[PDB]
Amino acid sequence: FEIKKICCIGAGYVGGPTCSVIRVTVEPGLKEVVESCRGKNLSTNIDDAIKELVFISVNTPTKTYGMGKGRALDLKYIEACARRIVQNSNGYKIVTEKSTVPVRAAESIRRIFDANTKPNLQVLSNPEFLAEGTAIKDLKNPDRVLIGGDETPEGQRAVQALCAVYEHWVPREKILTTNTWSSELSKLAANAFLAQRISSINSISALCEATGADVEEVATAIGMDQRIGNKFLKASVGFGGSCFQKDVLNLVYLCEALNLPEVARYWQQVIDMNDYQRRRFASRIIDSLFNTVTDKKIAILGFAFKKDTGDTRESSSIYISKYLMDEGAHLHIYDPKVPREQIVVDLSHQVSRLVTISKDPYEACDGAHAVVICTEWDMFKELDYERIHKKMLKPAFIFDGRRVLDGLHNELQTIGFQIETIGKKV
Amino acid sequence: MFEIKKICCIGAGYVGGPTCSVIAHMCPEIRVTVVDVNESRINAWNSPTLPIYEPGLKEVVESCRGKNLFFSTNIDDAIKEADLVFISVNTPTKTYGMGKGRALDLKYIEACARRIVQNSNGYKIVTEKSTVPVRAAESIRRIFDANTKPNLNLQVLSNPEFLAEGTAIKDLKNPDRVLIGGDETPEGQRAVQALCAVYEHWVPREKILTTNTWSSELSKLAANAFLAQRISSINSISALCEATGADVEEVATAIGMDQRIGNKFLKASVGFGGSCFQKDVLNLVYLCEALNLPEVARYWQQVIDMNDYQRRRFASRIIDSLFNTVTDKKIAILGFAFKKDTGDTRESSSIYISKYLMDEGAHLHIYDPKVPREQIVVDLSHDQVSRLVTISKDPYEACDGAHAVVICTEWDMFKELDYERIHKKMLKPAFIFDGRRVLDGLHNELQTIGFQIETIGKKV
Amino acid sequence: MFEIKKICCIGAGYVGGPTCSVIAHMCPEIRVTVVDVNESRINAWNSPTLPIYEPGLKEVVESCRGKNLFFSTNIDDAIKEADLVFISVNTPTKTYGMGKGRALDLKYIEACARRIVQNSNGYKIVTEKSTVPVRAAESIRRIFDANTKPNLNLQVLSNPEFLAEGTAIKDLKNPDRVLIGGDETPEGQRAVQALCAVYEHWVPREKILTTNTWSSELSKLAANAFLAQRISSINSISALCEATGADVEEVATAIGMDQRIGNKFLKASVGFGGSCFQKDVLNLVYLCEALNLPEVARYWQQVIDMNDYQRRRFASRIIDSLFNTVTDKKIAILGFAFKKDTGDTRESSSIYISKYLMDEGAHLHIYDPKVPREQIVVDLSHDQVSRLVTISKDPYEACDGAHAVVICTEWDMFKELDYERIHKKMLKPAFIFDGRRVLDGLHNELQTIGFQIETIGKKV
Ligand SMILES: NC(=O)c1ccc[n+]([C@@H]2O[C@H](COP(=O)([O-])OP(=O)(O)OC[C@H]3O[C@@H](n4cnc5c(N)ncnc54)[C@H](O)[C@@H]3O)[C@@H](O)[C@H]2O)c1
Ligand SMILES: NC(=O)c1ccc[n+]([C@@H]2O[C@H](COP(=O)([O-])OP(=O)(O)OC[C@H]3O[C@@H](n4cnc5c(N)ncnc54)[C@H](O)[C@@H]3O)[C@@H](O)[C@H]2O)c1
Ligand SMILES: NC(=O)c1ccc[n+]([C@@H]2O[C@H](COP(=O)([O-])OP(=O)(O)OC[C@H]3O[C@@H](n4cnc5c(N)ncnc54)[C@H](O)[C@@H]3O)[C@@H](O)[C@H]2O)c1
Ligand SMILES: O=c1ccn([C@@H]2O[C@H](COP(=O)(O)OP(=O)(O)O[C@H]3O[C@H](CO)[C@@H](O)[C@H](O)[C@H]3O)[C@@H](O)[C@H]2O)c(=O)[nH]1
Ligand SMILES: O=c1ccn([C@@H]2O[C@H](COP(=O)(O)OP(=O)(O)O[C@H]3O[C@H](CO)[C@@H](O)[C@H](O)[C@H]3O)[C@@H](O)[C@H]2O)c(=O)[nH]1
Ligand SMILES: O=c1ccn([C@@H]2O[C@H](COP(=O)(O)OP(=O)(O)O[C@H]3O[C@H](CO)[C@@H](O)[C@H](O)[C@H]3O)[C@@H](O)[C@H]2O)c(=O)[nH]1
Ligand SMILES: [Cl-]
Ligand SMILES: [Cl-]
Ligand SMILES: [Cl-]
Repeated sequence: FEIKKICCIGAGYVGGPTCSVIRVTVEPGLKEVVESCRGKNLSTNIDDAIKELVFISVNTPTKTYGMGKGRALDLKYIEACARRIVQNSNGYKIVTEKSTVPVRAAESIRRIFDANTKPNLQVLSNPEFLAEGTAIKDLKNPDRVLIGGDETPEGQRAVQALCAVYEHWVPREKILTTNTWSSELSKLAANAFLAQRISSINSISALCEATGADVEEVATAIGMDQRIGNKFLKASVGFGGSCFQKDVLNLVYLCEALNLPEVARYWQQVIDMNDYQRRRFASRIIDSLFNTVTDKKIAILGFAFKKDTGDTRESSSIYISKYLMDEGAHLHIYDPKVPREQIVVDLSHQVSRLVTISKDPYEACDGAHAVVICTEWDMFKELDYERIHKKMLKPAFIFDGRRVLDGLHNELQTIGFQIETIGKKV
Repeated sequence: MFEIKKICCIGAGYVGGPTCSVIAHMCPEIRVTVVDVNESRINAWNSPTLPIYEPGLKEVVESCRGKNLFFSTNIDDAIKEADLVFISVNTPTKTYGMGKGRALDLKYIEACARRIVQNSNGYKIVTEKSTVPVRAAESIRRIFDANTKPNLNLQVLSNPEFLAEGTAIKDLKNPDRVLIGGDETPEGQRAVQALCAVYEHWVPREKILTTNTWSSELSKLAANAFLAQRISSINSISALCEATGADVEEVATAIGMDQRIGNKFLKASVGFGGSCFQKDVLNLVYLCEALNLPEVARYWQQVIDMNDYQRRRFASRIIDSLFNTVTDKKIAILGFAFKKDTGDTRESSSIYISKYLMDEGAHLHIYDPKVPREQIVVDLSHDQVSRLVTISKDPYEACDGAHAVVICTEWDMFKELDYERIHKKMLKPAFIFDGRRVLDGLHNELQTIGFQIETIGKKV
Repeated sequence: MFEIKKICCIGAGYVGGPTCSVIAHMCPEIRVTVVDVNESRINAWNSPTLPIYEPGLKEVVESCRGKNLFFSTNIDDAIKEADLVFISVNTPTKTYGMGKGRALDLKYIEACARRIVQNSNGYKIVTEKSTVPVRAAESIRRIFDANTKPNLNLQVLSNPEFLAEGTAIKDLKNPDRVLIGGDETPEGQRAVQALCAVYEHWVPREKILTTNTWSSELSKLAANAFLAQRISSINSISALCEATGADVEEVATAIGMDQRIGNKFLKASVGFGGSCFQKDVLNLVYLCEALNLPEVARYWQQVIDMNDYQRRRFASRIIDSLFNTVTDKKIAILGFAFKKDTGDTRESSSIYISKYLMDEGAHLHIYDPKVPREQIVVDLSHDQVSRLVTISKDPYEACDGAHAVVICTEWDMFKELDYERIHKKMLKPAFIFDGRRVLDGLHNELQTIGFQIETIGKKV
C-alpha cells in the first residue's frame, strides 16, 4: 500500500504546522513552508477529506467538571472525530492519533469503528513532541518520530504506510515503531520526565537558599555527568505551558484508576514541588515588603510562560500575580509579546482595582516597591536599572525568578537595589 | 603563585587509593602518600594482590609505587610533609541516635581534622573528598581555627569524587568533570587554583569546574539523587506498562531519544543497589528536614519509596504466581550482586527479594558467578539462613527441582543457559521471574518449552 | 545628656490619647502634641466631650489642653518639631491573603515610618507603642535607613502599653511597670535613657524596665497570652468540674491561694473576649509557624481552641437542655458586652453564643444595659438578623414568654432581678443558663421558684 491522500482533523497549534511540513488536506518559518505547498499538495469540507490517512489533532483539555475534575482528560472532542470519520469511510483508510491522550484511548476509537462497520479502518498512534517557540525546527529535524500500532499483520502494514510518509525527510533510524499503548504512554512519560527535571532542580534551589550553595553552580556540576545531561536544569519560579501539568496529572489519574497509588503519589510530587516553588516565591516577595503590600505598586516583568512567545497557559506569572492580588497589591504588568487583552482574561474569574497593564517596563517600575521578573525575556537583562532605581520607592527590591540578572548583582547592589533570586542565599 | 609538590591522602579505600594512584601516574614531579590506620589494608596495597579490584588499577600502581606513590601507616609524618591533604575516610550512615538511618556519621572526618591541625605547621590545603553533608567544611574550619598556631594557614576545599564501580580508572583518567569548591576570599581562590593545576596535568581546563564550597558538597549529593531518580522513574513506568499492555523497554527507548532527557540510566530493574544511592538520597532527605524544608524532603523521599515498592511488588508477584504459598518450595535465585560484573552486594535487590521469600519459608538456592558464598551468608543473617538458604555452585544445581527461577542480576551468562535442560528437572508448572529484562527476545522459546515467564514492565 | 522636650504622638485613639494626656499632666515642661488623620476625632478631643470615655480622663485633658497638651491634624509640623515621636496607630488582624485571621496588618505603621522619615531632620526618637509583631521595629529601621538624609539620625524604640478598659488613667498614673526596648548600642542606650527620663517624672525607677527591642515587642504579646491562658485553664477545669461534681469556684479559690499561682484571672466564664486577647495569641501562633516552631505554635493554639470549645459546649448545653430543638423558641440573652461596665462588644462571647442559637432558628431577645442596639445588629449580621433577633429595652420584656434565660455578661443588675416575676411569664419548664457564675448562692431560691438553673463549672 502507498499513502497518497492525507486528511488532518484539527488545524490548531499542532495540526497546522505538522501537516504543512501526497495530497494533504487540513511560528518562525511557518508562513514560508505553507506558501510553497498551498495549491499543489496542501477547508471546512471535513467529510469529503475523510472520504478521500486521517490525523486527529483536536484539543484534549483537562476536565474541569465531574469525576476526575482537574486531573482526567476530556475526550469528547476525540470521540466526535471518531464518529464523523466512520460515518464517511469505505475501504481502507488509516486513522492516526496525534493529540495527547490517555493510554488505551485508541481502544475506544477501535470500538467505535467496529460497532459501526460497513461491508477496513486501521488506528495508529503518532504523538507530537514539538516545543512551542521552536516548533518549525523540531518538525523539520525531530529527535524521533514515534508510531504505534497493533502487532497484527493488518496493523503492522498500517505502521509501514505511515513510516513511508515520514521517511521522505526523517532518517529511518529516527523513526521508532512500537505497539499502540507504548506509543500513547511514551508521550505522557516523556513530558513527565521533562517536568521532573525542572521540579528536581527547583527543589535543589530551595536547598541552595538555605545552605549558601548556588543552584546555577550545582546545575552545571550535575549537568556535566553525561548520564544526566545538561538540558532542562534551569531553575525557575515554576514551569508553565499547556501540557506539563496537564499530562502529569493525567498520568497520576491514570495510575489511581489502575490501582497504582504508589506510582500516582510518585509523580504527584512533580506538581506539588512546582506549586511549592511558586508559593514560596510569592511569600518571599510579601515577606521582604514588610509583610504588607496593600496599595503598593509592584512591577511584573514577563507574563508568558517562557520567552519568545505570547502563550500564557498555566504561566507562573498568573499564579504569582494572583498571590499578590490576594494581598491587595497594585500590579503593573509588562510583557513584550503577550496581548494585553489576554492578561486581563487570565487574571479574571478585582482586575480593575489592582491590575494595570503597562506599555513599557519603565512605566511599570515607576514608583514601585519591587520588580518581579517571571519570564526569561532577553530584554530584561539590558534595562537601565540606575534609571529605574531613581523613581522607585525605598527600599527598592528586585525579585529575579529566572536567573536572568546573574552577574549583575554587584552593580545592582551598588545602585541600591536589594536583589534576590531563586537558588541564591540572600 | 603556590605549587603543590607533596600530597597526603588520609584513607586508602575505594576512593583514596585509585584517585591518588591516578594523580601520581599523571604527575611525576609530585609525591603522593596514601595513609590509613588499617595495617592489613596498607600492606595489601604494597603486596601483589591489591585489596580492591579495579580493572587497570594493578598496572597503574606498579608504575608509580616507589617513584612518587607510596602506601604507609605513618599518618602523622605524611601530614607534616604534605602541601595538600585529602580527607578520604568513610562516612557511614548513622545506625544510632538522632538521625538514625539517614544522617551521616562524621566522627571519622572530625578525627582527621583533629589529627591534621595538630601535626601541621605553615601552609597546607585540606580537601574534602569523602561524601559529606552540606556545610561540613564549616565544621572543619571551626576545628582548625579553634586549635590554631602562629603562622598556621589551613585552607579547606571541597573536591568530591564521581567514579563508579568497575570503571574507576576509566573515570579517573577521563572524567566528565572535576569539581572543586572553595571560598570567594583571596586565600580561597589561591588554594582552589593550586588544586586546579594538579588536575590540569591530565584533565582539560574546560572540564574543571570551580564553585563555592557548599555548591561542591551539595552537587555530589544531588548528582547521585538525580541518577537514582531516573531509575525510580523508569521503574514507576514499568508498573504502568504491566497494567496497560505497554512495554517499558519500548517506552524507555522512546523517552531516551529526546536529547534533553538522554538515553542513559533508563533500564528498569527490580531496584537499584550500590553503597551510595540510597545513602545519599536519604542524607539529602535528612538535611532538608533539619533545614525546615519538608516539601523538598518528601519530594526526594519518593525516590526511595519507589525503589522499595519495586522490590516488594516483585516479591509479591513471585508469591502470588506460585499459588500464594512458597513455604518449603525450592526457588532458584540467579544473581546476588547489585549489578553485573562485580562481587559487591551492598544494598543489592537480591538481598531484599531473598529476605521476602525467606520470611515465607521458601528454600532458596542462590547462585552468583562472582560473589563469594560467605558474603551471601552474611547478608541474609541478622537460625533462618541454616534452614532455608543453600548456595549452589552453578545455575543448574540451583534450578534442579525448583518451582521458579528468579533472575535478579543482569549477568550475561543467564541469557545463555540451557532452558530445555532446566525445564525438565523443574517441578511443574515452572516459572521464570526476570527482574532485569535479560531474557528479552527469548519469551517465545521459553513459552514453547513450557515456562511461564514473567518480567518487569511487560504484561503477563 | 539629651533631654526630650517636645513629644508627638501619631494616633489619637484609645492608646495615644490617654497616654499622652498623662505624660502632659506629669511633665509640665514638655510639649505634647497628639495628631491624627481623623478630624472629627481630633475636634472631639478639643471639645468639652471626649471621643473615648475613661474615668478621670476628662479631668486630665481639661487640665492640660492648651498648656502643654494639644490635639491637631497638622501631622507634618508635629513630626518636624518633636524630639520624640510615638507611633500609636492601629494594627488590625489581616482579613485577607497570607496569614489571614492571624497576622497583623502593618500598613498603618509603615505609613507612619515613611511620613516620619520624610518630615524629619536631625535627631529624633521614634517609639513603637502599638501592638506590633516581633521584629517590626527592624522593618521601621529599614525604611529609615533606605531613605536617609544628611544629618538624619532616627532612633527606634519599643514602648508597649498595658492599660485595660475602665482603669486607663489609674494604670497610666500608677503602672505595674513601664517597658522600654531599644538596641544594645550606645546610640540605642542613649535613646532608651532619654525616654526613661520622661517616665521618671512620676514612675519609680525600679518600675521602668529596659530591654532589647525584640524582648519588648515579645513581652507585650506574651503578657496577654499568659492572661488568656489563665482563663482557658480555669475554663478547662470548669468542664472537669461539671463531669465530676467538683465546683470551679471552690477549685479556683483553692488554686488561687497558692501565692505562686495568684488569685487573679481565675474566674471561669463562657469565654474571654476583648480586642487583644484572641488577636495577640493568634499572632503569637502565626509568628511561631513562620519561625518553624510548630510545637510552640500548637502549645499556644490550645488557649484559643479551649476558648472556642468553652463557647460551643455552652451553646450545645442550651440546645440539649431544651429537648434538642430551639427552632422558633424565644430565648433571652442577658448581656452582650465582652465584660461588665462597658459597651464594648469586640469578640464578646455573647456574639458567638447568639450566632449558635441563631443557626438553630431560635428567637433571640437581647438585653444589655449599656451596649447600643445598633452595635448588636452589626455584630450579628454578615436576612437572618431581622427574623430571629429582637433587641429588648429591659430584661423583663426579653424574658416574657421565653424558654430560657442565657446570661453571658456579669452585669451586677442581673443578680438583682425579680425572678419570681420572670418565672411566672416564662414557658415551662423554664431554664437559666448562667455563663458567668453571677447567680451563685441563688440556686436554692431559683430552684424553689421552679427554674432549672445551670451554670459553668457546676454539675447539674
Ligand atoms: N506545544 C503544544 O501545544 C503541543 C505539542 C504536542 C502535543 N500537543 C497536544 O496536541 C493536542 C492539540 O492541542 P493544541 O494545543 O494544538 O490546541 P488547538 O488550538 O489545536 O485545539 C484543537 C482545535 O481543533 C479544532 N477542531 C477542528 N475540528 C474539530 C472537531 N471535530 N472537534 C473539536 N475540535 C475541532 C477546534 O477549533 C479546536 O480549537 C492537545 O492534546 C495537546 O496536548 C500540544
Ligand atoms: N563508589 C564509592 O564507593 C564512592 C564514590 C565516590 C565517593 N565516595 C565516598 O568517598 C568516601 C570514601 O569511601 P570508601 O569506599 O573509600 O571507604 P573505605 O571503607 O574504603 O574507607 C577509606 C579508608 O579510610 C580509613 N580511615 C578511616 N578513618 C581513618 C582515620 N581517622 N585515619 C586514617 N584512615 C582512616 C579506613 O580504615 C578505610 O580503609 C566515602 O564517604 C564515600 O561515600 C564513595
Ligand atoms: N486596650 C487597648 O485597646 C490596647 C491596649 C494596648 C495596646 N493596644 C494597641 O494599641 C494600638 C492602637 O489601638 P487603639 O485602640 O488606640 O486604636 P484606634 O483605632 O482607637 O486609634 C488609632 C488611631 O490612629 C489613627 N491613624 C491610623 N493610621 C494613621 C496614620 N497613618 N496617620 C495618622 N493617624 C493614623 C486612626 O485614625 C485612629 O484615630 C493597637 O495596635 C492595639 O492593639 C490596645
Ligand atoms: O530548564 C527548564 C526548561 C523549561 N522550563 C520551563 O518549563 C516550561 C515548559 O518549557 P518547554 O518545554 O520549552 O515548553 P513547551 O512548549 O510546553 O514544550 C513542552 O511541551 C510540549 C507539549 O507536550 C512537548 O511536545 C515538548 O516536548 C515539551 O518540551 C516553560 O514555562 C519553561 O520556562 C524551566 O523552568 N526550566
Ligand atoms: O538504568 C539503570 C542504571 C543503573 N541501575 C542500577 O543502579 C545501581 C547503581 O548503578 P551504578 O551507577 O553503576 O553504581 P555505582 O557503581 O555505585 O556508581 C554510582 O555510585 C557512585 C558512588 O557515589 C557514584 O560515584 C557514581 O557516579 C554512580 O554512578 C545498580 O544497582 C544498577 O543495577 C538500574 O537499575 N538501571
Ligand atoms: O478571670 C477572668 C478575667 C477576665 N475574663 C475575661 O477576659 C476578657 C478580657 O478582660 P480584661 O483583661 O479586663 O479586658 P481588656 O480591657 O481587654 O484588657 C486586657 O487587654 C489589654 C489589651 O487590649 C491589656 O493591655 C490588658 O492588660 C488586659 O487586661 C473579658 O472578656 C473578661 O470577661 C474572664 O473571663 N475571667
Ligand atoms: Cl556563608
Ligand atoms: Cl530522628
Ligand atoms: Cl491488548
